Amino acid sequence: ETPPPGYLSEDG
Amino acid sequence: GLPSGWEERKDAKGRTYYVNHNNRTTTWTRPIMQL
Repeated sequence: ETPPPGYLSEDG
Repeated sequence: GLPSGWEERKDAKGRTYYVNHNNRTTTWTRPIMQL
């Protein structure tokens, strides 16, 4: 598993 | 099951993650805030 993207950056 | 207060992104790199604005976190873990 390569980890999570940084926090609160959400392209919707 | 998504808890309102985080945004979620299910990325095709084989990992979905939830970002909590309430704690400032980016995590694989299922949010307990949800209950």
